[PDB]
Amino acid sequence: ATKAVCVLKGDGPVQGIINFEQKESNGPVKVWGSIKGVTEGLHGFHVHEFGDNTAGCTSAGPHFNPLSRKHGGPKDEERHVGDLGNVTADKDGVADVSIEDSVISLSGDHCIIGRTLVVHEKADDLGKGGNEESTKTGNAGSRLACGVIGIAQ
Amino acid sequence: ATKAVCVLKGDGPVQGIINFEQKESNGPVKVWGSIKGVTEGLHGFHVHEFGDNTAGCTSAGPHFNPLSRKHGGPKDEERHVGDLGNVTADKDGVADVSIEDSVISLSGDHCIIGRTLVVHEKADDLGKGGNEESTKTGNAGSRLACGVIGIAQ
Ligand code: MET
Ligand code: MET
Ligand SMILES: [Cu+2]
Ligand SMILES: [Zn+2]
Ligand SMILES: [Zn+2]
Ligand SMILES: [Zn+2]
Repeated sequence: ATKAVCVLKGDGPVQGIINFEQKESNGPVKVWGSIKGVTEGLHGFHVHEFGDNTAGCTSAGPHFNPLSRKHGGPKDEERHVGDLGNVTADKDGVADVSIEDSVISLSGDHCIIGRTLVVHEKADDLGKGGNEESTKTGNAGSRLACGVIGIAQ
Repeated sequence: ATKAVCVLKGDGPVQGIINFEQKESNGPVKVWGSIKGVTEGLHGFHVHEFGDNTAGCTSAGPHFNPLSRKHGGPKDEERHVGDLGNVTADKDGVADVSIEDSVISLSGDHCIIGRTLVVHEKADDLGKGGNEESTKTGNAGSRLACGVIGIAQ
């Protein structure tokens, strides 16, 4: 069993804690936790390529895309490795996150450790938005909060 | 040509940016950057095991010690992989960091990506302090600032 963790921080405050667990290196990653301080509704949720927060979340770069694919949703074959969909916030501005993903990993070439988890301003259209930007970013807008994914006990 | 980065922050005024570069698999890692808001003098400087900031720097756990050694200085055979010695701050409270180390790596089983870099309250005695804690923590005291080490562009 392999474990990772990420503390999300952004202005608001937007605060999040997200845990990752992978029982076996050829198996799925469960992702769970909570994010508070965001508006009710959908917020895009992705792994970005670099664990660089030197000048904020912008420093993380584009979606983690080791296989050079187009943007999609997590259930799509055509997706970036970092494409984890949306999290959904309630009227209290709390998003409870419960995901299982078979494409991210905590070891090997799809490893997300040392990269940045980002929660976005707007909904991710899952690449179904019918513009060029949909197939790159999902039209999810600015970066509300982020943190580097680290190895956990 | 492998690169990593770490943004150091804490509860108080301590802030830092530290860059890592490793030209060759199993070659030396160059570590450089700056830390401000610390007191004049020595501050212990180590990679801790976990990239976990859930409840701040304490969540990072002990020094990164995959080979089960005693605490030492970076120029010692007997050291933790995470043992990078001290940084030294001037009367300005600024520490300029310029380190080269052959024991840490940015790939493989000595890899520090996804782990935490910590700058301490006090000086690290490099395990020459002659008490038991010297051979464990170097007597460097509390954690003033820390960050998860991320993959950089
Ligand atoms: C079977 S437990 C629910 C799994 C959920 N996908 C998670 O984040 O862990
Ligand atoms: C030859 S350059 C000086 C090495 C120094 N240790 C560094 O971090 O780059
Ligand atoms: Cu994103
Ligand atoms: Zn994407
Ligand atoms: Zn320490
Ligand atoms: Zn040590």
